[PDB]
Formats: sequence, C-alpha cells, structure tokens
Amino acid sequence: EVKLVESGGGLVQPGGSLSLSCAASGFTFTDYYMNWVRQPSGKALEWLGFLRNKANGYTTEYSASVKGRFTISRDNSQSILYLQMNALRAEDSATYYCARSRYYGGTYRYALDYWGQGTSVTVS
Amino acid sequence: GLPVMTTPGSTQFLTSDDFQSPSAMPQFDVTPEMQIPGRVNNLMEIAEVDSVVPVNNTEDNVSSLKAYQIPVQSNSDNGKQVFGFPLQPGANNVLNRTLLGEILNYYTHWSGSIKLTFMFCGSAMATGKFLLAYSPPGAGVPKNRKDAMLGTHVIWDVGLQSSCVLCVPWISAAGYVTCWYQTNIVVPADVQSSCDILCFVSACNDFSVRMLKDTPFIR
Amino acid sequence: FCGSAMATGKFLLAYSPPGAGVPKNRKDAMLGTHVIWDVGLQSSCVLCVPWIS
Amino acid sequence: NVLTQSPPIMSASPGEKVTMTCRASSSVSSSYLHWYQQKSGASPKLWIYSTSNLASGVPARFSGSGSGTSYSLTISSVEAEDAATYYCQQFSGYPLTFGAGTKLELK
Amino acid sequence: RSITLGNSTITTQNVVVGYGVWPEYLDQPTQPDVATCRFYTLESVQWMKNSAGWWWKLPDALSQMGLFGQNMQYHYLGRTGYTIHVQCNASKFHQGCLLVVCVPEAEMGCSNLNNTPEFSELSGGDSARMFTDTQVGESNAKKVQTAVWNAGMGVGVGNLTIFPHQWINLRTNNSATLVMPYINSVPMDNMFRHNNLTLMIIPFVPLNYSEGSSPYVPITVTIAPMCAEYNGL
Amino acid sequence: SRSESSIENFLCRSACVYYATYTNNSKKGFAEWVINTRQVAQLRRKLELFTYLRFDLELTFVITSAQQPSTASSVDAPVQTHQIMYVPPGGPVPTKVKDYAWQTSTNPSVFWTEGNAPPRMSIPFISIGNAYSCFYDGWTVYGINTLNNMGTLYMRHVNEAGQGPIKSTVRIYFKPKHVKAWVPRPPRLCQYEKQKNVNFSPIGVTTSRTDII
Repeated sequence: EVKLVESGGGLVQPGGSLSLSCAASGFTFTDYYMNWVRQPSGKALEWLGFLRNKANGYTTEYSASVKGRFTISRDNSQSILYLQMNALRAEDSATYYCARSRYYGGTYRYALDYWGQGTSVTVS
Repeated sequence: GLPVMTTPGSTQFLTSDDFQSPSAMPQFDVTPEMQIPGRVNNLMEIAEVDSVVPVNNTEDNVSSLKAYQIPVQSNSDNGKQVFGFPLQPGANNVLNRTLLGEILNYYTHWSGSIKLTFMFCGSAMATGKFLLAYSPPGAGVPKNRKDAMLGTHVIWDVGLQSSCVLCVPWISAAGYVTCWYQTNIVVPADVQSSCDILCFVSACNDFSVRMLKDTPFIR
Repeated sequence: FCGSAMATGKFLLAYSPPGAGVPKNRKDAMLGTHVIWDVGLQSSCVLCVPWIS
Repeated sequence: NVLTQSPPIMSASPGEKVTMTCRASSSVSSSYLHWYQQKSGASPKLWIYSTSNLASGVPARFSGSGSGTSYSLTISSVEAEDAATYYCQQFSGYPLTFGAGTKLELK
Repeated sequence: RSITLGNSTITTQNVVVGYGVWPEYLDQPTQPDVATCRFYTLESVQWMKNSAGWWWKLPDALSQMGLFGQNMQYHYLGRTGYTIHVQCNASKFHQGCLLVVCVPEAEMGCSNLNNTPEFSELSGGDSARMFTDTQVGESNAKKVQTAVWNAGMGVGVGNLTIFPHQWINLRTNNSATLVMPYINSVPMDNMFRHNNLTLMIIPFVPLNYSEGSSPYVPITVTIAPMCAEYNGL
Repeated sequence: SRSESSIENFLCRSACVYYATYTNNSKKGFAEWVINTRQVAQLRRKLELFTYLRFDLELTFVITSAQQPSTASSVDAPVQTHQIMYVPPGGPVPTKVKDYAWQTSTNPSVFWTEGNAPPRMSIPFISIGNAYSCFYDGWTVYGINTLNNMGTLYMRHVNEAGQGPIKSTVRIYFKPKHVKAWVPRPPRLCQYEKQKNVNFSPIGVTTSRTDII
C-alpha cells in the first residue's frame, strides 16, 4: 500500500519561514516524481513544484508564482521529502498536500495518483 | 560604331537566369580552400542512410522515445497482428518526417524502392517467429495470418538472427507492410517477456526526383 | 578472478612508483600508470613491477 | 492557459445521467488532461487520466471524452456516494493549471 | 586484445571511422605526441530503468584530465582527433539498446526563449550531463532544454543517425568504437571557447530485467587523443 | 533524373530576403540590412542541412518609387538616382543621411538611375575562415561566431527634395553561387522563434494516428 503522511504546519508571522516535511512509505522512494500542491479555504488547487526521480538527476521545477522563495529537496539518508518555505505572505494560508506521479505507458503523463492527508499553514 | 539591335526581353530581371556579374570587391585575395571531411555532392547521399521510423504514434507516444518502439509480448492467442502501416504518401503516414521523407517533400515526383530493416531489441534468451507481409498496390490488407502467408512474406526467426530486411517499392490502396505473430515468445525463467522492435528505413540507392518545390513543413 | 562465469565488472590496477604517494581517489589513480581489467573478457591480468632492497 | 468549468453548481436526482465540461483557452493534448475528485473534508483522488482512461478502483459509470480545446465527463447513472467536487488538470506548458471546480449535489 | 598507450592498458576483442578519413597531423605548430597520448577513462554512468540519456562535450571532458589539462593552459591553440571506446557490461538476462552518436557543432537550446545557456550547464567537466524525459520549464533563466525526443537541438531524435554512430544492442553487441577526425572551418582554433564534438548516448529501447538481477548497468567511456598538436614557442 | 538533386541545383536559387522603405525628405529615411542567411525561414531550413557552407554571393535590387501627397502647384520631378553602399566586415557605418561614411573610399557603392535594368552586384567568399558556419558551439556571448560576418548594405536617394516627398521601396534578391557543402545534418522539426539562435520549444515527433495496426 502507498502511505504519504506529512507534518510541519503551524502559525508564522508574515515575513518569516516554515519547513514542511513529507514522510513516504510503501514504495521505492528514488523512482517517482514528488509534487507539492496547495489549496486555500474552499478555492481551486494550485501546483507549486515537483522533484524528478534518481534517473533524471533530482532536478526541480517550481511554479512561476513561488520561484525564488520556496525550495523543494530531499534527504539522502531516509525517504523524507522537504519543503522550505521562506518569505511568507498573507495569501499563503492554505492546506499543503504531497503527491506522487508514475509512468503509465512508458510515458510520463503529468497526473498525480496518490495524495497526502494535508497539513494546514496559516499566518498572522 | 558596330550596329546592334536589341531584342524583346532585354532589360528585364528574370530571377532564374545565369549571367556574369560585376564583382563588388575585386583585389581582395580570397581565402584558399581546406580539406574538411564529409563533403556532400548530392542529396541522395543524405537519403541513403538508415533512420528510425516512428511507427508507434498512438497520440500519446509522439512526445516520447516510445514512438519508435513496437510492443511485443507473449499473449495467449496464436496468430495476431504486431503492427501495420500503409505506404500511401503524404497523407500523414509514418515515413514522412524521417530522414528519407524530408528530402522527398522538396520535390513533386519521385519513384523508387525502399529498404526496411527491423531489429529485435529483446533478450538474448527469448525466441519466436514473425511473419513480414507486404501487400502490393491493389491487393487488400490481409485479415488473417493465413492469407497473409499466401502473399509475399518473410518468416523471421528471432532466435537465429536479430535483424531482417524487407525491400518494397514506393511511388508518388497503395500498399501495406503489416507484420504477424507466427509463434509466441518462448522465454526461460527469470527473463522478462515484454520485448521491443525498432524499424529502420532507407533508400535502396536507385531513384530519382523531379520538379523541386518547397516543403509543407512550415507556417 | 575466482567468481562466477556470469558475473561481469571492471577493475583498476594502480602502481605507484617510489616517491609518488598512494592515490586517494579512483581519478588520480587513473592518472598514473594502471591496467583496466575487464572481468567478463578474461579472468586473469598480469602486472609487472620492480622490487629493490 | 486557464480552464473554465461549467456548470459551477449542479443538482440531479439519483438514477439519471448528468455531465460536465471543461473548456480550455488554447489547445491541450488529449493525453495531458485528467480528472480528480475531492470529497468534503478529504484529499483529492485521481479519477480519470489522459481523458479516457479510468483509474484504479473507480466504478465503471464514468467515461471521459473530448478533444482539442473542449473536454467533458459523463456519469451514466448517478448514485448517492459520488457527490463531490470534480477538477480538471492540464499541461500545455508549465505550470499545471487546475479547473475552477464543479460541485455535484444529489436531489 | 590488450592495446596500450603510454602508461595505461585496456583490452578489447568492429570499428566505425569518422567520415571515411583517418586522423593525421598537418607560425610553427610543435608536435607533442608521447607525453599525453594515452587512454583517459572517465567515470562510469549508471543505466537505470527510466533513464533518458547522457552527453559529453569533447575537448572539455579532458580539461581537468592530468597532463592533457596542463597542456591546455600552456597553449592558446590546438587541433586534435579522437578515438572513443564505449562499452557497457550486462548479463544475458538484461535487455536494451543504446545509440552512441558523435555530433560535430552541437548547439544546445536554452529553456528561456530569449537567453542562451551558461558554461556550467552546457558541460560538466569530465562528468556526464543528463537528458530528461520531461520538459525544462521556461521560468528559469539559463538552462539547457533537454527534452530527449528533440535531443536538445530542436530536431527529430530518430534522425540522429546521419552523424557517425554505432548501435549497442545487448542481445548481440557489447561495445562501440568511434574514430573521429578533426572537423572545423579554420585549421587551428581557440580551444578555450569552442567544443567542436559532442558524444551522446541515448537509450532507445529502455533497460529491462527480471526481479533478482542487478537493477542497473554501468557504461564506461574511454577517450584517446590522436594527432594532437598545439601552436606556441 | 539525379541532376536536380545536386547541391548546386538545390541551393543556387533566387529568393527575396529583405523589404524596406525610405523617403528622401524625412531625415530618418535610409535602408539598412546586415547580411545574414537567417532572414527567411524557408531558405534558412535548406542551408541548415549542412554544417559548413562556402559560396559566392549575387544580389539584385528591385527599386521602385511612389509620389507622396505634397501640397499643391505642379510637382514635376526628374529621374531619380539611388546609392547602394556595401560595408565590408569591419568598416565604417552611417548613422544619418548626411554622414561622412557614405563618402569613404573603401565601401564600394553602385549608383543607379530609375528606368533602367536593376542594379546587380556580386560579392565573393568574404571571410577569414575556410568556410561559413551555420552552427557554432561556443563563445566569441554564446554561439555567435564573429568570423562568418558578410557585411551590411545601405540605401538612400542622392537627389535633394525638390517640391514634394517621394518614398521608395527596395526588394533584395539573394542567390548563392558555386556552393560547396560539408557535414550533413538532420532537418529541423521544431519551429523558428528568434533569428539569432537555435532556441525552441519542444514538440512531438510526428503527427499521430489512432491505433498502431
């Protein structure tokens, strides 16, 4: 089975920092693309970025809205995915998900198959 | 002086002429030659090389390297089609964007023969057999393995050799190059059964092009 | 190489001359004198060095 | 490249057929359009991938279709347990934009 | 079998040579021929399942490589032919297919449509750069667009066989060997600002194996300079 | 029929590459064209099948005229004369209509009066390297190669404005002559974005079909 839990959300003064963390268990970690999606209170979804697998060199692809502020990474010891959020504003108050992608033929369609339970981040 | 007499079509600019022209920079002493390797004297030398055919389009493999690979797996029904593609020119066929078919879009009339090489990129321990049917222009596409055998064909034993050549003619129903499972893919333990085939195309060295025009691959 | 007949690999066989230090990477071991020993081709590689009292 | 879903609020009794559409601004390829489902107080789930292919564990009542710049999703028979929000995702270039959301309430 | 150059020795058991011609020699350029003519084995890359490709810019992978790298900082000019040995070693239970192609004057394309890529991104020195099987976005400024079906040059990747190349099919073949002559417009050029060859290795048919076998296969590239000479006194 | 597929029969064809206008009395009317092969996209895709090219050059100018709306009272004009100056690579460049660099003795120009045959001129293989290069993997700014510089062309009237404005257009025709080509290369699949570079956005390999069989 696939289980994506995550943790780290909480309160933050606007203009500060916060670090989320996504813990992955149930699959080989170095073979799938891992995404970061946020959703505010009752609004549409918004894709922030992903991080490619080991065979493509762990490069990152941020969105144009958060490029330069946020940072996706991974830990080389264990299967933990990170998200360093810097320079928080008033409109970053949302629920942050953690998703996974896979190859359907041998091709990479850009779908997100398994989703995390969602941690909540709000500013004051 | 010497009596001359100017004819019609004298002081005109016909863009397809060949006249001597006054040089803008004389006395320049142009740079001499140099032996650079790989000189092209004709465009038919570009067409004679082998190029991979994207025979597996299927509307989601075209933005991938999966467009070149034909899926071959060990199924349960004896006698099935692996692939098949017509030889009808220009109307979005698969030999169109290849390195041969990029030269034949610069001309309007061309006519000759085609090498088609297939290569089995599966395991070294996998065996099987394939039929390689060619339907001539006028004959229909075969719908069974049996009437595909009754036409012209090559039986390709994979365990013996891993490359089979099939030469057809291509002129500007026009043909079909279907291929069929003769036997299944027999494989040992701890070997994968999903194998792929690559297909190469070339020019069979003996053909001609006329009336150069411009390519339809532009805005 | 007394391994299996189905195993493959490659080895470097570095020799440092007297005066040159021991190599600490594969890279600067390659920059000296060496033999690359393909195990799948042959199963025996010879390397001749001098030895002085 | 933004996606508009219509209708925003949809109501229908169980047992009938109802459908929703997701019209793109520009041309999106047929393989890069997906459908998701988010219930109230739960994470989304992948429902249909590459506009025609059902995901794992999803019932056979759904079938997506559409091409070019107009895509749709049809429910053959509406049950009671599939009342949620349905989003459409695309990819023409980066970023990956989602839909606005189509809410299905049973009648 | 067991060929040697200087103070190195590799072993081999089918060669494809350039554009038909063999490399040879030409103020006055001097001939250094014994001091750096040897086999420079770069480190191995790992061929995994969802791998996409690799590339090396050729008179730059030998820039941190020993006395060949010392002869570059001492000399403004030079002209060099090459000999490339590529072999990957897998069992008879793996399957795949590689294309080993040697491209002259391979301009790469940037991801942003206005800018041009940078030197740290175009070529890792003696280290392989990777293609990808996704798109590189337009938001980052100076990065190489590495959609592998376009081969980074905006072209059909199936048509890359017009360059001198060799196929490596694991079912039948084991290695490749290329001998590339000196291809340039000027007879002797600036060696610090020009990468006139590019060696690409692209897996057309991907690697596959059953459960139990070794989950990735190493590929080993060996370059040996032929007919190198520089200009200076 | 294999003589239609030769290199000379493929590339020695005439092609309109530039189109500019200029008027005599407006003090900012004079034409200018830096000679590059990357102007028209159909000729560019043919020259980019090869890495190194070497050819002579032959240019022909189709200059026409038009009478602009003047004030009144019987505009009568004599026959007009134009100047087409060719600046070699590394020469002085004009920036106004009344400038010194029109009168320099090393920039050869033709003078042509309207109503005659068009003004052809011919330019040899003008470079220091032994071949023009279509692609260049390096720096001099990335991928420029300042050695395959062919020059510039400048156009103006030589008559002063008499009674009414007159504006003129020019179409430059381009014909490679005695072509040698080396190192063939796969033809481009993606579209063309900018003139200077090879930058692109990725596209599928070929047009698709529904099923493989």
